[PDB]
Amino acid sequence: WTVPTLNPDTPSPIFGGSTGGLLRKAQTEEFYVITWEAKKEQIFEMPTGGAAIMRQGPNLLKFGKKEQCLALTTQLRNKFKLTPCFYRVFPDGKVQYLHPADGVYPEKVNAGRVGANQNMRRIGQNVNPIKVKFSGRMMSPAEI
Amino acid sequence: AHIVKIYDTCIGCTQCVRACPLDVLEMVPWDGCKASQMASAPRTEDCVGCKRCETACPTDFLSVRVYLGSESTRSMGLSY
Amino acid sequence: GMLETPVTSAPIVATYLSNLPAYRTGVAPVLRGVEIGLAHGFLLAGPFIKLGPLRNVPETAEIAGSLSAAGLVLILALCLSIYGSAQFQSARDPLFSADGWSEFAAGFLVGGEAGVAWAYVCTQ
Amino acid sequence: GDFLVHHAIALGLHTTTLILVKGALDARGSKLMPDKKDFGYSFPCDGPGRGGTCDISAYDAFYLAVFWMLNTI
Amino acid sequence: AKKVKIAVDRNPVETSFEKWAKPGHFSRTLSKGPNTTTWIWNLHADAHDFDSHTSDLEEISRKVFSAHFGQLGIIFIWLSGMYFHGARFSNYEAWLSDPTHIKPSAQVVWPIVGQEILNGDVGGGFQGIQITSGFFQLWRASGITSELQLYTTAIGGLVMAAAMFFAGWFHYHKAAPKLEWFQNVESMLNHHLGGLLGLGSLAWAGHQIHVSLPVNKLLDAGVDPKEIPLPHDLLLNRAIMADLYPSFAKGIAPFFTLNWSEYSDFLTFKGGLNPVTGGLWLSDTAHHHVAIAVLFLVAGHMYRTNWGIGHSMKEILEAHRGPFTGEGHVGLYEILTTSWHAQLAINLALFGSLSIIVAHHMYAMPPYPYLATDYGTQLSLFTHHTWIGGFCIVGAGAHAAIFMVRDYDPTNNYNNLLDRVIRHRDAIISHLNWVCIFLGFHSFGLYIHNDTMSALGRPQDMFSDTAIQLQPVFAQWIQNTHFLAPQLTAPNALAATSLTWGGDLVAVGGKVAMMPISLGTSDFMVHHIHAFTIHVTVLILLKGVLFARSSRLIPDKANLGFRFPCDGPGRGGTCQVSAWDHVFLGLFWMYNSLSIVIFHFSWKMQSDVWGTVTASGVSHITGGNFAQSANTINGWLRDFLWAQSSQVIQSYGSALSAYGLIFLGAHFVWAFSLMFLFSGRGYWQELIESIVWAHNKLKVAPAIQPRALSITQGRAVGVAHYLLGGIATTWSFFLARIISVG
Amino acid sequence: DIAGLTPCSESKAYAKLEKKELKTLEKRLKQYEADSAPAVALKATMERTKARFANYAKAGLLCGNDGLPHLIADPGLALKYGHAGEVFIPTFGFLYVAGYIGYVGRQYLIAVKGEAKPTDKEIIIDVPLATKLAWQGAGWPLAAVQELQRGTLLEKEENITVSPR
Amino acid sequence: MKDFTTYLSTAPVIATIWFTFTAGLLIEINRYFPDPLVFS
Ligand code: CLA
Ligand code: CLA
Ligand code: CLA
Ligand code: CLA
Ligand code: CLA
Ligand code: CLA
Ligand SMILES: CC1=C(C/C=C(\C)CCC[C@H](C)CCC[C@H](C)CCCC(C)C)C(=O)c2ccccc2C1=O
Ligand code: SF4
Ligand code: SF4
Ligand code: SF4
Repeated sequence: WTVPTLNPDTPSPIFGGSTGGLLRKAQTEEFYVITWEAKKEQIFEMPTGGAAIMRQGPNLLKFGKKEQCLALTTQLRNKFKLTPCFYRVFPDGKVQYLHPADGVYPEKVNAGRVGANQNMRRIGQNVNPIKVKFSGRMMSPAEI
Repeated sequence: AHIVKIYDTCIGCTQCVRACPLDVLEMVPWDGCKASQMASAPRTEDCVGCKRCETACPTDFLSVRVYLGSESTRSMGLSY
Repeated sequence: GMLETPVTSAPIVATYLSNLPAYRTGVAPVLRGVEIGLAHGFLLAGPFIKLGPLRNVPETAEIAGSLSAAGLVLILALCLSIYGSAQFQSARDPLFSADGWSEFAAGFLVGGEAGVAWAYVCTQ
Repeated sequence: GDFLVHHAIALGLHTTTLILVKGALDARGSKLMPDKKDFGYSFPCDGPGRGGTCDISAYDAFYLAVFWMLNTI
Repeated sequence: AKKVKIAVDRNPVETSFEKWAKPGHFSRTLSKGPNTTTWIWNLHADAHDFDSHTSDLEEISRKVFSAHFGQLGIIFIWLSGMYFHGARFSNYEAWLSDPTHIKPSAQVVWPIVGQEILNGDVGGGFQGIQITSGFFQLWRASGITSELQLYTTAIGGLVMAAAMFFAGWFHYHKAAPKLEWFQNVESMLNHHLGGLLGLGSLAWAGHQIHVSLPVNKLLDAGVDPKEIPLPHDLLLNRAIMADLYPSFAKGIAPFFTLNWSEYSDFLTFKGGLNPVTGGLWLSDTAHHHVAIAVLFLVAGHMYRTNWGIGHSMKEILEAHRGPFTGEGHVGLYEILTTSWHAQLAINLALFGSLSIIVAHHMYAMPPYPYLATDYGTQLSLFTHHTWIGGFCIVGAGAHAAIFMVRDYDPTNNYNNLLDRVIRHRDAIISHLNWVCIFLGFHSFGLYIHNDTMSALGRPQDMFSDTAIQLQPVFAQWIQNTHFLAPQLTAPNALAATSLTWGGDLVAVGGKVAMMPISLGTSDFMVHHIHAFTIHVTVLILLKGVLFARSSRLIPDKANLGFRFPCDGPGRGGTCQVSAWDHVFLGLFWMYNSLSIVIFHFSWKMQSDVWGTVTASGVSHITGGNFAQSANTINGWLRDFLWAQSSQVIQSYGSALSAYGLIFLGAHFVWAFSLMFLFSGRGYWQELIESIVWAHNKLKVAPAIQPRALSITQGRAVGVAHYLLGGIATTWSFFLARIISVG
Repeated sequence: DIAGLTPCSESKAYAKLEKKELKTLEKRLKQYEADSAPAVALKATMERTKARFANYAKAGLLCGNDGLPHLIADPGLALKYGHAGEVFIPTFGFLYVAGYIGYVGRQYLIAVKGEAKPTDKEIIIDVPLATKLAWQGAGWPLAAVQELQRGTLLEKEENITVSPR
Repeated sequence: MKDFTTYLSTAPVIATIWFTFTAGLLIEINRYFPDPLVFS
C-alpha cells in the first residue's frame, strides 16, 4: 500500500448546493476533500443538509472541517459498504492525506503502528497535583 | 490541543476507536492484554474533546482519558 | 456547493454594487472615503434634528441636531481609524492595507463633516 | 415570629455549609469521578458518560452555594 | 386501484393480566427489570412512545387507534362529572331565575379541618365554590331547565364512556384494523368533513331550532322556567311552535319548495347581541349551523374513494409545482400516509392556533346568554383557551422535529420542497434572527425609553398619546370598515358582527356586556411586544426542526437521536444541541409570550370595557388607566401587578382564601423549579453517594441503586415546575381579582 | 407566668378573638332561613368554634398579647407547669410512629435481600411478607436496642464502599 | 387471578391504597376529634 494522490478533476455528486457549505476559512486556512468509488448511482445525505446523488465511479466532495468528512465516511461505510478516503488541502495547494492513515482503518489493528500517549499505569496511580506545581505551565499529573 | 492518554487497563476492545468522530485513536499491537492490542492516540491535534471515547470504554475505571487543553480552530470544531 | 439565487447572482444587482464607491477599485482610498463620508454625513443629521431633546425649540433644533450628528461622525471616524490599526498589521486593492485604510478613514471624516454641514445649509 | 425565622436562618447556614463542605471534601475525587484532582478546581464537566456529569467540579459546588448564600442573607 | 374497504385481524392480542404484572414489558431494554432508580423514570417516559417499541407501522397504528378511544372515554367521564355536579351539587335552578344576581356554583366541600369556609355565600340559598367554566351559561343556551335533564346527560355520558373503553379494547384485542385501513386518507377526510362536522352541525342545528330557540325565547320573555313547555311537547305539538314562530305553521314545505324566506322568523342575520341576555341571537347561531352543515356536507364529497369521481390527493399535490421550487410537493403524500409524527405536527399546530382564535372570537362575540356580564367566566375562558393553544403549538414543533430525526428519509425527498428548505436553513434562521433583534429593540426598547424619560421628568419626550404618538392606524381603519359593513358590504346584516368595532354598548343587569374598544399608543406598543415574543418562539422552535439532523457544529446529530443531553464539553461545549432541547427552550418563550397576552387582555378589559352602567355613565373597573399607564414597565408593575394583587393577598379568612394559598403555593413551585434548571446532575449524584453511605452503614441501603435524574430529566422537571408554578400563580391572581370585583 | 405569658382563660385578647370569629359567622347567618341547609352548616361551625376556644382554655394554654396560644418546648418548664402535652408528650408520640415506619421498612429490605431477585421485591411488594412485618413493628424500640447491644445494627467499615482520599 | 393480584402489589397501586387508607384514618380522626392542638 502507498499513499494515494488526490485527483482534483474527479467529478462530484449531483447536488444543487446549499448554504451549509464552505466559508472564508477554506480560502485562507484549510479545507478537506473526501473521495470514494461508487458502484452505482445512489442518494445519500449530505452532512451539511440535503440529499445528493453519488455518480457511478469516482466521487469528490469538499468540506470545511475534518469531522464533516469523517461523518460522511461513516455513513458511506456502514450504509453502502464503501471505502472513502479524505485529505487536508491548504490554500497554497499542498495536500495532506489523512484517512485511513496507513491504508487500514484504525479500528483494525495493523502492524507497523507505534503506540502514542500510552501510560503504563492505571489512572489511580497518577501523582498528586502538588508534585507537578511550578513546572512552567498548567499541566495535569497525567501528563507525566 | 486536548490531551488524550491510554492506560494499561485497556482490554483492546476497540470501542473507543470506533466511537471517535475525529479519527484521533487507533489500535496497535500489544502483549499486555488477551486481545494483544492496545488503544493509541497518535493524532491528538484533531481531538475536539467530545469524550465519546470515554463513554465507550468498558473498563472500570476508564482506560482512555481526555484532559481538555488549549483551544485552536481544530479543537474548537470551527468550520470558519 | 453554494446556493445561487436571483438576489445573490443577478445582473442588475451585480452592476449596482460595482458602481458603489466601496467596490469601485482604481479610485484613491481618500476619494472613496469622501464619497462614502458625504453620503452618510448628510443623512445622519435627519433623525437628530427631528427627534432630539431640542426638537421643539424653533431655531436651536437645527443647530443642535446637526451639531450632534457632527459628533457622531467624529466617533465613527475614530472607529475606522482603530479598525485599520487592528485589521492591518502585517492586497490588490489599496483600500485593504494599513496605509490605504488610514487615508480612507481620513476621507470619511472630511466628507462626513462636510455632509453634516451641507445638510444644515439645506435646512436653513 | 422570631422563633420561626431563626430556624429559617439555621436552615440557610447549614445548607450553604453542606454545599460548600461537600464541594471541598469531594474536590479531589468521588465514586463518580475518582480522578477529579487531575482536572483542577474548575472545569466544565466530564461529559454525558457514566450517567452524565454536569456541575461535578468543586468550582460548580461554589457556584451552587452562592445562590443559597444570597437566599440566607 | 385499491378498493376502499374494511379490513381487520381477528383476535390479534389475547386479553390477559399477565403483562400487567410485568412492568416494562413493552420495551426490550426495560423488560429485564430495574437495577437502578433510572429504570423507574424510564418506564414512564417510554410508555407511550409506541414507535420506539417496534418498527411495524401496523402495530403502531393499532396502539394509536385504541389509545384514542381511551382518551375519549376519559373525556366522557369528565363531562359526565360536570353534568352530574350540576345536577346534584349546584345552584343552577336558582340561578336560572335570577342569572344576574346569583353566582354559578357546582362544587361543595365537606366540613373538615375548618375548610368549609370555602363554601361561600354565592346566592340562591346555596353555599359552594364559585365556578368560572361557564357551564351554567352553556346549559341555559341549550334549553336545560331542571336538574333532571342535567342528571340524565350525566348517565348518558357514563354509558358513552363505557362504550369508548369497550371500543378501545375491541379494536385492539378483538378486531384490529390493518395498515391499509388507516391509510385511506381520502375516505377519512370525506367522513370527517361530511359526517363528523357536517352531520354534527346539522344535528346541533336541529336541536337549536326545536329546543334551544323556543325555550330561550320564553326565558327572555320573563316566563318562569317551570312554566316553559318541556322540549318534547314542542317537538310533538306544531301548534305551540307556530305560536312562537308562525312559519312553523307551514311545516317543511317551504324548505322543499325553495321558499326559504319563510323561515326568516327563526333563521336570521341580526348580528350584534341580544339586549336581554348580552349574548348572540340564538336565531343567528341556528342559521350559522345550518349553513355550516351544508358547507361541510359539500366538502365531504371532494375526495375519490370507490366510484371514480373525486380527487386524488396525490394527484393534486404532484400537479402544484412551479419554477422556483424544484419538484415541489412530490413525496408529501407518502410522508403524510406513513408518519404519525408528521401528521401530529400539522394537526397540533392548527388545533392550537384554532384554540387561540376561539379565545378571541368568544370574548368579542359572546355566544352564550349572560356570559358577557360574568366577568369571571369571560376572563377564565379567554385565558384557558389561549394557554391550550400555546402548549399545542409547541407540541407541533416537538413532533415536527421527531419526524425530522426518525421518519425523514433522503431517498424519497430529492430537490422537493422539504429538501430545498433544509438546503437554505442558514438563510432562514439568520434572517429570522435579525427580525427578532429588530423587534426586541423597537418594541421593548420603547418601554425602556418611556421609563427613563418619565423618571427624568421629561414626559413630553415619551411615546404616548399626549406626546410622540404611535397610532395603530391600520387597525383603526379595519375597525371602521367592520362597523360600517351593514350599510354597504353586508346589506342583509342588521348589525356588525361585534360591538368591539364601534357603535353603542349593551348593558345587562347594570353592567357592560360589550362596547367599542379603542386602540391608542399603548395598544400599538403591546401589539409589537406580541409580535416580538411570537417571532422568538418560532425562531427557537424552527431552528430545532431545521437543525434536528445536523449542523455546522454537530455534523451527525441525527445518529444521536431526538432526545439526548449533549455531545460533550468539546468543541467549546455542546450542551442542549438536540432538537428536544429546542422544545425545552421554546416552552419558556411560549410561557413568556402568552403571559403578556393575557395580561394585555386582563388590563384592557378592566380598564376600557368592563364596568358598571348608571345614569352618570360607564365607570370601568380600573377607571380607564390603561391608556396612560401601560406604556411604561413601572406602569405594569405598579398599576397592574401591585394594585390588582390586593384581592388575592387579602383573601385569608374569606371564601376566596383558597386562591391566596395557591398564590403562595405557586410562587413556591416556581422557585423550586430553579433548583433543577440552574444545577447539574453531577453534583447531585455525588451528594447521593454520601447519603448512600449512611444507609449502607445502617444496613438499610435499597437494592435498586439510587441515581440522580438524567440530564434530560433534570431539564424536563425544571420546565414542568417552572410552568406549573408560573401559570398557577397567574391563575390564582386572576380568579381572586375578578371574582371579587367582577 | 412563664416568659411573661398569661393563661388563655384569663386573657382579654383571647376572649375578644372568640367574639370576632363568632360575630363573622353570625353576620353570614342572617341572610339564611332558620331551617335551610346553609343555616345548619353555619351553626355547626359556630358550635365547633365555641368548643375549640373552651377546650384550649381548659387545657391550660398560655396566650401572648395577641391572644393566641403559645407552646412551651423546654422539658423542665413543660413538666414543672403542666405543659407536657404541648411538645414533650407529642415528641415521643412521633418518635414511636416514625421509628415504627423506619424499623418495619428496614426489616423488609433485609428480608428480601436474601431472595433470588431482590430488586423485583421492591417494585412488586411481597404483601404477605410486608403485612407480617407491619404487625411485628409495634415492638421496634425493644428490638432496636437488642441489635444495638448485639453489634448487629451497624455494618463494619471494611464492607462499605468509599471513594479515594 | 394470580397475575391480577400481582398487579395490585406494584409500587404505585400499593402506595395509592396505603395513602388512601392513611389519609382516611387521619381525616376520620379529625372528624370525630376536631381542632386538636395539644394532648390532654
Ligand atoms: C380488562 C381488559 C384488558 C386487559 C386484561 C388488557 C390487557 C392487555 N392490553 Mg389492553 N386494552 C383494554 C383492556 C384490556 N387490555 C382497553 C379498555 C383498551 C382501550 C384503551 C386497551 C388498549 C390496549 C392497547 C392499545 C394496548 C393494550 C395492551 C395490553 C397488554 C398490556 C397491558 C398493560 O400493561 O396494562 C398496564 C397499563 C395500565 C394500568 C395503564 C392504564 C391506562 C388507562 C387508559 C387508564 C388511565 C386513567 C388515569 C386516571 C390517567 C390519569 C392519571 C392521573 C390521575 C395521575 C395486555 C395484553 C398493550 C400491548 O402491548 O398489547 C400487546 C397495548 O399496546 N391494550
Ligand atoms: C361518519 C363517520 C365517522 C365519524 C362520525 C367519525 C368520528 C371520529 N373519528 Mg373517524 N373514521 C371514519 C369515519 C368516521 N369517524 C372512517 C370511515 C375511518 C376510516 C378511513 C375513520 C378513521 C378514524 C381514525 C383512525 C380515528 C378516527 C377518529 C375519530 C374521532 C375523532 C375525535 C372527535 O372528533 O371526537 C368527537 C367525538 C364524538 C362526536 C363522539 C361520537 C361517538 C359515536 C359512537 C360515533 C363515532 C363514529 C363511528 C364511525 C360510529 C360507528 C361505529 C361502529 C359502531 C360501527 C371521532 C369520534 C380518531 C379517534 O379518536 O378514534 C378513536 C381516530 O384516531 N377516525
Ligand atoms: C337533523 C336535524 C333535524 C331533525 C332531526 C329534525 C326533526 C324534525 N323537524 Mg326539523 N328542521 C331542521 C333540522 C331537523 N329537524 C332544520 C335544519 C330546519 C330548517 C330548514 C328545520 C325546520 C323544520 C320545520 C319548519 C319543521 C320541522 C319539523 C320537524 C319534525 C318533523 C319532521 C318531518 O315532518 O319529518 C317527516 C318524516 C321523517 C323525518 C321520516 C321519519 C322516519 C322514521 C324515524 C322511520 C322509522 C322506521 C322504523 C322501522 C320504525 C320502527 C318502530 C318501532 C317501534 C318498531 C321533526 C321532529 C316539523 C315540526 O313539526 O316540528 C315541530 C316542522 O314543521 N323542522
Ligand atoms: C395530541 C397531543 C400529543 C400526543 C398524542 C403526544 C404524544 C407523544 N409525545 Mg408529544 N407533545 C405534545 C402533545 C402530544 N404528544 C405537546 C403539546 C408538547 C409540548 C409540551 C409535546 C412535547 C413532547 C416532547 C418534548 C416529547 C413528546 C413525546 C411524545 C411521545 C411520548 C409521550 C410519553 O411517553 O409520555 C409519557 C408521559 C409522561 C411522562 C407524563 C408527563 C406529565 C407532565 C410532565 C406533567 C403534567 C402535569 C399536569 C397536567 C398538572 C399537574 C399534576 C400534578 C400536580 C399531579 C408520544 C409519541 C416524547 C418523545 O420522545 O416522542 C418521540 C418527547 O420527548 N412530546
Ligand atoms: C429579561 C431577561 C432577558 C433578556 C433581556 C433577554 C434578551 C434576549 N434574549 Mg433571552 N432568555 C431569557 C431572558 C432574557 N433574554 C431567559 C430567562 C431564557 C431562558 C428560557 C432566555 C432564552 C433565550 C433564547 C433561547 C433566545 C433568547 C433570545 C434573546 C434575544 C432576543 C432578541 C432581542 O430582543 O435582542 C435585543 C435585546 C433586547 C430587547 C434586550 C434589552 C436591550 C436594551 C433595552 C438595549 C440597551 C441599549 C443601550 C445602548 C445599552 C448601553 C449599555 C452600556 C454599554 C452603556 C435577546 C438578546 C433569542 C435570540 O438570541 O434571538 C436572536 C433567543 O434565541 N433568550
Ligand atoms: C436544648 C437545650 C436546653 C436549654 C437551653 C435549656 C434551658 C433551660 N432548662 Mg432545660 N432541658 C433540656 C434542654 C434545654 N434546657 C432537655 C433536653 C431536658 C431533658 C433532659 C431538659 C430538662 C430540664 C429540667 C429538668 C429543667 C430545665 C430547666 C431549664 C431552665 C433553667 C436551668 C438551666 O440553667 O438550664 C440551662 C440548660 C443547660 C445548661 C443544659 C442542661 C440542662 C439540664 C438538663 C437541666 C438543668 C436543671 C437545673 C439544674 C435546675 C436548677 C433549678 C431551677 C429551679 C432553676 C433553662 C431555661 C430548669 C427549669 O427552669 O425548670 C422549670 C429545670 O428544672 N431543663
Ligand atoms: C434536586 C436535583 C436532583 C435530585 C433529585 C432527585 C434524586 C429526585 C428525587 C425524587 C423522589 C423524591 C425520590 C424517590 C421517591 C420514591 C418513589 C419513594 C417515595 C416514598 C413515599 C411514597 C413515602 C437531581 O437529581 C438533578 C439532576 C439533574 C439536574 C438537576 C437536579 C436537581 O436539581
Ligand atoms: S474526545 Fe472525542 S475527538 Fe477526542 S479522542 Fe475522544 S472521541 Fe475522539
Ligand atoms: S474502549 Fe477502553 S478498553 Fe476498549 S480499546 Fe478503548 S481504551 Fe481500551
Ligand atoms: S450537558 Fe452537561 S455533560 Fe453535556 S457538555 Fe453540558 S455540562 Fe457537560
